[PDB]
Amino acid sequence: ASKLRAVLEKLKLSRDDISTAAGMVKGVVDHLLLRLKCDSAFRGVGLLNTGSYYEHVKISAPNEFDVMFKLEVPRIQLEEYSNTRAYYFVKFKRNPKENPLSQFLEGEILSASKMLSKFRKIIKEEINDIKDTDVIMKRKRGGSPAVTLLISEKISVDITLALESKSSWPASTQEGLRIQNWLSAKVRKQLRLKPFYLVPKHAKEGNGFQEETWRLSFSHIEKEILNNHGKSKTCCENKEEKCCRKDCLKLMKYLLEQLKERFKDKKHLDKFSSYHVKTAFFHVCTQNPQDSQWDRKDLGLCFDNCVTYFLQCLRTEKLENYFIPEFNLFSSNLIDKRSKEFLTKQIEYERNNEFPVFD
Ligand SMILES: [Zn+2]
Repeated sequence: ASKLRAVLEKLKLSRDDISTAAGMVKGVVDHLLLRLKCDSAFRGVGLLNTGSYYEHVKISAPNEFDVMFKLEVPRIQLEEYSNTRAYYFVKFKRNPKENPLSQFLEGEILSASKMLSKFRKIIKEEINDIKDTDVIMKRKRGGSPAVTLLISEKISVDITLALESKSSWPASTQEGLRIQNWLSAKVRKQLRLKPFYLVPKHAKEGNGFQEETWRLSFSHIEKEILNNHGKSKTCCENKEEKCCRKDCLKLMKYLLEQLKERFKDKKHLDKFSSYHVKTAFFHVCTQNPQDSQWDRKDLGLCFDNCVTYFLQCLRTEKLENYFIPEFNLFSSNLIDKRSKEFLTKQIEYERNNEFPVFD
Protein backbone atom coordinates (compact mmCIF):
# COMPACT_ATOMS: atom_id res chain seq x y z
CA ALA A 1 0.00 0.00 0.00
CA SER A 2 2.79 2.43 0.96
CA LYS A 3 4.47 1.40 -2.31
CA LEU A 4 1.23 2.05 -4.21
CA ARG A 5 1.01 5.51 -2.66
CA ALA A 6 4.63 6.26 -3.51
CA VAL A 7 3.88 5.32 -7.12
CA LEU A 8 0.91 7.75 -7.12
CA GLU A 9 3.06 10.55 -5.66
CA LYS A 10 5.60 9.88 -8.40
CA LEU A 11 2.91 10.01 -11.10
CA LYS A 12 1.99 13.45 -9.84
CA LEU A 13 5.46 14.67 -10.92
CA SER A 14 4.42 14.60 -14.61
CA ARG A 15 1.39 16.85 -14.14
CA ASP A 16 3.06 20.14 -15.13
CA ASP A 17 4.70 18.82 -18.31
CA ILE A 18 1.45 17.17 -19.38
CA SER A 19 -0.65 20.23 -18.44
CA THR A 20 1.58 22.54 -20.50
CA ALA A 21 1.65 20.29 -23.57
CA ALA A 22 -2.14 20.03 -23.26
CA GLY A 23 -2.38 23.81 -22.89
CA MET A 24 -0.60 24.04 -26.25
CA VAL A 25 -2.69 21.27 -27.84
CA LYS A 26 -5.86 23.22 -27.03
CA GLY A 27 -4.42 26.15 -28.99
CA VAL A 28 -3.63 24.00 -32.01
CA VAL A 29 -7.06 22.28 -32.00
CA ASP A 30 -8.90 25.57 -31.41
CA HIS A 31 -7.19 27.06 -34.45
CA LEU A 32 -8.04 23.86 -36.34
CA LEU A 33 -11.73 23.93 -35.33
CA LEU A 34 -11.92 27.58 -36.35
CA ARG A 35 -10.75 26.67 -39.84
CA LEU A 36 -12.63 23.37 -40.17
CA LYS A 37 -16.03 24.87 -39.38
CA CYS A 38 -15.64 27.17 -42.43
CA ASP A 39 -15.85 24.18 -44.75
CA SER A 40 -19.38 23.44 -45.96
CA ALA A 41 -18.89 19.74 -45.20
CA PHE A 42 -18.04 20.37 -41.52
CA ARG A 43 -19.74 23.61 -40.47
CA GLY A 44 -21.23 22.11 -37.28
CA VAL A 45 -17.97 20.48 -36.16
CA GLY A 46 -17.01 20.92 -32.50
CA LEU A 47 -14.66 19.69 -29.78
CA LEU A 48 -15.88 16.70 -27.83
CA ASN A 49 -14.82 16.94 -24.18
CA THR A 50 -13.53 13.42 -23.55
CA GLY A 51 -10.33 11.50 -22.97
CA SER A 52 -7.87 10.53 -20.25
CA TYR A 53 -6.65 14.10 -19.62
CA TYR A 54 -10.26 15.33 -19.33
CA GLU A 55 -10.98 12.43 -16.97
CA HIS A 56 -8.02 13.63 -14.84
CA VAL A 57 -6.33 10.28 -15.44
CA LYS A 58 -3.66 11.00 -18.10
CA ILE A 59 -0.57 9.98 -16.14
CA SER A 60 2.28 9.87 -18.67
CA ALA A 61 3.55 10.70 -22.18
CA PRO A 62 3.12 14.52 -22.33
CA ASN A 63 4.13 14.31 -25.99
CA GLU A 64 0.97 12.28 -26.56
CA PHE A 65 -2.72 13.22 -26.74
CA ASP A 66 -6.08 11.97 -28.06
CA VAL A 67 -8.77 14.37 -29.29
CA MET A 68 -12.21 13.85 -30.82
CA PHE A 69 -13.94 16.31 -33.15
CA LYS A 70 -17.68 15.65 -33.22
CA LEU A 71 -19.92 16.47 -36.17
CA GLU A 72 -23.65 16.71 -35.70
CA VAL A 73 -25.26 14.71 -38.48
CA PRO A 74 -28.89 15.28 -39.56
CA ARG A 75 -31.06 12.29 -38.61
CA ILE A 76 -29.43 8.98 -39.45
CA GLN A 77 -30.42 5.34 -39.50
CA LEU A 78 -27.93 2.60 -38.77
CA GLU A 79 -27.50 -0.83 -40.27
CA GLU A 80 -25.44 -3.26 -38.22
CA TYR A 81 -22.45 -4.85 -39.97
CA SER A 82 -22.94 -8.61 -39.56
CA ASN A 83 -23.65 -9.31 -35.90
CA THR A 84 -20.58 -7.43 -34.69
CA ARG A 85 -22.91 -5.35 -32.44
CA ALA A 86 -20.41 -2.45 -32.42
CA TYR A 87 -19.86 -1.78 -36.14
CA TYR A 88 -22.44 -0.07 -38.40
CA PHE A 89 -23.10 1.32 -41.86
CA VAL A 90 -24.44 4.87 -41.61
CA LYS A 91 -27.38 5.83 -43.82
CA PHE A 92 -29.48 8.95 -44.01
CA LYS A 93 -33.22 8.48 -43.73
CA ARG A 94 -33.12 11.42 -46.16
CA ASN A 95 -35.43 14.44 -46.23
CA PRO A 96 -34.94 15.94 -49.74
CA LYS A 97 -33.07 18.67 -47.83
CA GLU A 98 -29.76 20.38 -48.50
CA ASN A 99 -27.31 17.73 -47.30
CA PRO A 100 -23.65 18.88 -47.49
CA LEU A 101 -22.55 15.27 -46.90
CA SER A 102 -24.12 13.85 -50.08
CA GLN A 103 -20.66 14.21 -51.63
CA PHE A 104 -19.41 11.36 -49.42
CA LEU A 105 -22.23 8.89 -50.03
CA GLU A 106 -21.88 5.53 -51.77
CA GLY A 107 -25.48 5.52 -52.93
CA GLU A 108 -27.04 5.21 -49.48
CA ILE A 109 -23.82 4.55 -47.58
CA LEU A 110 -21.86 7.34 -45.90
CA SER A 111 -18.24 6.43 -46.75
CA ALA A 112 -15.81 6.65 -43.83
CA SER A 113 -12.86 6.75 -46.26
CA LYS A 114 -14.05 9.76 -48.27
CA MET A 115 -15.03 11.62 -45.08
CA LEU A 116 -11.64 10.91 -43.55
CA SER A 117 -9.87 11.90 -46.77
CA LYS A 118 -11.52 15.34 -46.78
CA PHE A 119 -10.93 15.69 -43.02
CA ARG A 120 -7.26 14.83 -43.44
CA LYS A 121 -6.87 17.15 -46.44
CA ILE A 122 -8.37 20.24 -44.82
CA ILE A 123 -6.44 19.61 -41.59
CA LYS A 124 -3.25 19.28 -43.67
CA GLU A 125 -3.84 22.64 -45.32
CA GLU A 126 -4.80 24.57 -42.17
CA ILE A 127 -1.74 23.76 -40.03
CA ASN A 128 1.36 25.08 -41.85
CA ASP A 129 0.18 28.62 -41.11
CA ILE A 130 1.56 28.98 -37.59
CA LYS A 131 -0.34 29.06 -34.40
CA ASP A 132 1.95 28.28 -31.45
CA THR A 133 5.01 26.73 -33.11
CA ASP A 134 5.25 24.15 -35.89
CA VAL A 135 3.13 21.18 -36.93
CA ILE A 136 3.38 18.18 -39.27
CA MET A 137 1.13 15.28 -40.24
CA LYS A 138 2.22 11.65 -39.99
CA ARG A 139 0.86 9.31 -42.67
CA LYS A 140 -0.18 5.90 -41.33
CA ARG A 141 -2.26 3.15 -42.93
CA GLY A 142 -5.28 1.18 -41.79
CA GLY A 143 -8.46 0.88 -43.84
CA SER A 144 -8.53 4.65 -44.41
CA PRO A 145 -6.58 7.91 -43.97
CA ALA A 146 -6.52 8.52 -40.21
CA VAL A 147 -4.92 11.69 -38.82
CA THR A 148 -1.97 12.03 -36.47
CA LEU A 149 -0.33 15.42 -35.95
CA LEU A 150 3.18 16.33 -34.86
CA ILE A 151 3.23 19.61 -32.93
CA SER A 152 6.95 20.41 -33.24
CA GLU A 153 8.49 19.08 -30.02
CA LYS A 154 7.45 15.57 -31.02
CA ILE A 155 4.04 16.24 -29.47
CA SER A 156 1.87 13.62 -31.17
CA VAL A 157 -1.85 14.34 -31.36
CA ASP A 158 -4.28 11.78 -32.70
CA ILE A 159 -7.40 13.41 -34.16
CA THR A 160 -10.53 11.29 -34.43
CA LEU A 161 -13.60 12.37 -36.38
CA ALA A 162 -16.87 11.34 -34.72
CA LEU A 163 -20.42 11.61 -36.07
CA GLU A 164 -22.90 12.68 -33.42
CA SER A 165 -26.35 11.09 -33.34
CA LYS A 166 -29.04 12.52 -31.09
CA SER A 167 -31.33 9.49 -31.62
CA SER A 168 -31.95 6.63 -29.17
CA TRP A 169 -28.97 4.33 -28.53
CA PRO A 170 -28.75 1.17 -30.68
CA ALA A 171 -30.26 -2.13 -29.46
CA SER A 172 -26.81 -3.65 -28.89
CA THR A 173 -26.46 -1.26 -25.88
CA GLN A 174 -29.73 -2.32 -24.25
CA GLU A 175 -28.16 -4.50 -21.56
CA GLY A 176 -24.97 -2.41 -21.22
CA LEU A 177 -24.07 0.42 -18.80
CA ARG A 178 -25.12 -1.69 -15.80
CA ILE A 179 -24.69 1.08 -13.27
CA GLN A 180 -28.18 0.86 -11.64
CA ASN A 181 -26.94 -0.39 -8.27
CA TRP A 182 -23.88 1.84 -8.29
CA LEU A 183 -24.79 5.23 -9.80
CA SER A 184 -28.62 4.63 -9.84
CA ALA A 185 -31.35 3.77 -12.35
CA LYS A 186 -32.34 7.41 -12.75
CA VAL A 187 -28.75 8.22 -13.68
CA ARG A 188 -28.64 5.42 -16.26
CA LYS A 189 -31.90 6.73 -17.75
CA GLN A 190 -30.44 10.24 -17.92
CA LEU A 191 -27.14 9.18 -19.54
CA ARG A 192 -28.96 7.08 -22.13
CA LEU A 193 -30.96 10.17 -23.10
CA LYS A 194 -27.62 11.65 -24.28
CA PRO A 195 -26.31 11.35 -27.88
CA PHE A 196 -23.95 8.61 -29.00
CA TYR A 197 -20.98 8.79 -31.40
CA LEU A 198 -19.68 6.95 -34.46
CA VAL A 199 -15.98 6.83 -35.35
CA PRO A 200 -14.58 5.62 -38.70
CA LYS A 201 -12.92 2.33 -37.86
CA HIS A 202 -12.31 -0.52 -40.29
CA ALA A 203 -13.89 -3.79 -39.17
CA LYS A 204 -11.89 -6.99 -39.56
CA GLU A 205 -12.73 -9.12 -42.60
CA GLY A 206 -10.85 -12.32 -43.46
CA ASN A 207 -7.08 -11.66 -43.43
CA GLY A 208 -7.92 -8.11 -44.53
CA PHE A 209 -10.44 -5.57 -43.25
CA GLN A 210 -13.01 -3.90 -45.46
CA GLU A 211 -16.03 -1.56 -45.68
CA GLU A 212 -16.91 2.04 -44.86
CA THR A 213 -17.98 0.92 -41.39
CA TRP A 214 -18.42 2.98 -38.21
CA ARG A 215 -17.88 1.96 -34.59
CA LEU A 216 -20.03 3.13 -31.66
CA SER A 217 -18.30 5.47 -29.21
CA PHE A 218 -19.34 6.58 -25.73
CA SER A 219 -16.24 8.55 -24.62
CA HIS A 220 -18.44 11.34 -23.17
CA ILE A 221 -20.28 8.87 -20.95
CA GLU A 222 -17.00 7.27 -19.79
CA LYS A 223 -15.77 10.74 -18.81
CA GLU A 224 -18.99 11.56 -16.92
CA ILE A 225 -18.88 8.28 -15.04
CA LEU A 226 -15.18 8.63 -14.14
CA ASN A 227 -15.63 12.21 -12.86
CA ASN A 228 -18.95 11.66 -11.03
CA HIS A 229 -18.09 8.18 -9.87
CA GLY A 230 -19.46 7.49 -6.39
CA LYS A 231 -22.74 6.23 -4.94
CA SER A 232 -22.69 9.38 -2.82
CA LYS A 233 -23.10 12.61 -4.81
CA THR A 234 -20.35 14.15 -2.69
CA CYS A 235 -17.85 11.28 -3.12
CA CYS A 236 -14.40 12.94 -3.19
CA GLU A 237 -15.82 16.45 -2.60
CA ASN A 238 -14.77 16.39 1.04
CA LYS A 239 -12.17 14.85 3.34
CA GLU A 240 -14.56 12.30 4.82
CA GLU A 241 -15.51 10.87 1.41
CA LYS A 242 -12.15 10.26 -0.32
CA CYS A 243 -12.37 6.98 -2.29
CA CYS A 244 -9.55 5.30 -4.21
CA ARG A 245 -11.42 4.61 -7.47
CA LYS A 246 -9.38 7.04 -9.61
CA ASP A 247 -6.12 5.98 -7.97
CA CYS A 248 -6.85 2.31 -8.75
CA LEU A 249 -7.49 3.22 -12.39
CA LYS A 250 -4.24 5.22 -12.51
CA LEU A 251 -2.35 2.29 -11.00
CA MET A 252 -3.76 -0.18 -13.54
CA LYS A 253 -2.94 2.17 -16.41
CA TYR A 254 0.57 2.66 -15.06
CA LEU A 255 1.05 -1.11 -14.73
CA LEU A 256 0.13 -1.54 -18.39
CA GLU A 257 2.33 1.37 -19.56
CA GLN A 258 5.33 0.05 -17.64
CA LEU A 259 4.92 -3.49 -19.01
CA LYS A 260 4.56 -2.12 -22.57
CA GLU A 261 7.70 -0.02 -22.11
CA ARG A 262 9.64 -3.01 -20.76
CA PHE A 263 8.65 -5.25 -23.67
CA LYS A 264 8.64 -2.54 -26.37
CA ASP A 265 10.82 -4.76 -28.61
CA LYS A 266 8.44 -7.68 -28.61
CA LYS A 267 5.11 -6.95 -30.28
CA HIS A 268 3.05 -8.99 -27.78
CA LEU A 269 1.70 -5.98 -25.83
CA ASP A 270 1.08 -3.67 -28.80
CA LYS A 271 -2.60 -4.53 -29.09
CA PHE A 272 -3.43 -3.71 -25.45
CA SER A 273 -4.37 -0.16 -24.42
CA SER A 274 -5.60 1.87 -21.49
CA TYR A 275 -9.14 1.39 -22.88
CA HIS A 276 -9.00 -2.29 -21.86
CA VAL A 277 -7.91 -1.40 -18.34
CA LYS A 278 -10.57 1.34 -18.11
CA THR A 279 -13.25 -1.09 -19.32
CA ALA A 280 -12.22 -3.71 -16.73
CA PHE A 281 -12.20 -0.97 -14.07
CA PHE A 282 -15.79 -0.02 -14.96
CA HIS A 283 -16.84 -3.64 -14.54
CA VAL A 284 -15.12 -3.69 -11.13
CA CYS A 285 -17.12 -0.59 -10.12
CA THR A 286 -20.27 -2.45 -11.14
CA GLN A 287 -19.11 -5.39 -8.97
CA ASN A 288 -18.32 -3.13 -6.01
CA PRO A 289 -21.04 -0.43 -6.07
CA GLN A 290 -20.61 0.92 -2.51
CA ASP A 291 -18.29 3.81 -1.66
CA SER A 292 -17.21 1.84 1.42
CA GLN A 293 -15.64 -0.72 -0.93
CA TRP A 294 -13.24 1.95 -2.16
CA ASP A 295 -11.95 3.46 1.08
CA ARG A 296 -8.55 5.14 0.59
CA LYS A 297 -7.15 3.10 3.48
CA ASP A 298 -8.05 -0.02 1.47
CA LEU A 299 -6.04 1.06 -1.59
CA GLY A 300 -4.04 -2.18 -1.48
CA LEU A 301 -7.06 -4.48 -1.58
CA CYS A 302 -8.96 -2.34 -4.05
CA PHE A 303 -6.04 -2.39 -6.47
CA ASP A 304 -5.54 -6.13 -6.08
CA ASN A 305 -9.23 -6.51 -6.82
CA CYS A 306 -8.85 -4.71 -10.14
CA VAL A 307 -5.75 -6.68 -11.06
CA THR A 308 -7.44 -9.99 -10.29
CA TYR A 309 -10.47 -9.03 -12.33
CA PHE A 310 -8.34 -8.03 -15.31
CA LEU A 311 -6.44 -11.31 -15.02
CA GLN A 312 -9.64 -13.32 -15.14
CA CYS A 313 -10.66 -11.41 -18.27
CA LEU A 314 -7.32 -12.21 -19.85
CA ARG A 315 -7.50 -15.82 -18.81
CA THR A 316 -10.97 -16.29 -20.18
CA GLU A 317 -10.32 -14.07 -23.21
CA LYS A 318 -13.49 -12.10 -22.49
CA LEU A 319 -13.69 -8.43 -21.67
CA GLU A 320 -17.12 -7.04 -22.56
CA ASN A 321 -17.40 -3.49 -23.82
CA TYR A 322 -19.08 -1.68 -20.90
CA PHE A 323 -21.84 -0.32 -23.18
CA ILE A 324 -22.14 -3.16 -25.72
CA PRO A 325 -22.13 -6.45 -23.73
CA GLU A 326 -21.79 -8.77 -26.75
CA PHE A 327 -18.82 -6.82 -28.11
CA ASN A 328 -15.77 -8.70 -26.71
CA LEU A 329 -12.64 -6.50 -26.62
CA PHE A 330 -10.54 -9.66 -26.14
CA SER A 331 -12.03 -11.63 -29.03
CA SER A 332 -9.60 -13.44 -31.34
CA ASN A 333 -10.72 -11.02 -34.08
CA LEU A 334 -9.15 -8.10 -32.19
CA ILE A 335 -6.30 -9.63 -30.18
CA ASP A 336 -4.24 -12.74 -30.92
CA LYS A 337 -3.96 -15.70 -28.55
CA ARG A 338 -0.24 -15.22 -27.92
CA SER A 339 -0.57 -11.58 -26.85
CA LYS A 340 -3.23 -12.57 -24.33
CA GLU A 341 -1.20 -15.47 -22.90
CA PHE A 342 1.88 -13.24 -22.62
CA LEU A 343 0.08 -10.39 -20.81
CA THR A 344 -1.53 -12.99 -18.54
CA LYS A 345 1.93 -14.31 -17.64
CA GLN A 346 3.48 -10.87 -16.99
CA ILE A 347 0.64 -9.68 -14.80
CA GLU A 348 0.81 -12.94 -12.85
CA TYR A 349 4.56 -12.46 -12.26
CA GLU A 350 4.05 -8.83 -11.20
CA ARG A 351 1.20 -9.65 -8.79
CA ASN A 352 3.21 -12.60 -7.38
CA ASN A 353 6.26 -10.44 -6.68
CA GLU A 354 4.77 -7.31 -5.07
CA PHE A 355 4.75 -5.50 -8.44
CA PRO A 356 8.47 -4.98 -9.20
CA VAL A 357 7.56 -3.06 -12.39
CA PHE A 358 6.51 -0.09 -10.27
CA ASP A 359 9.92 0.61 -8.69
ZN1 LIG B 1 -14.67 9.26 -4.93
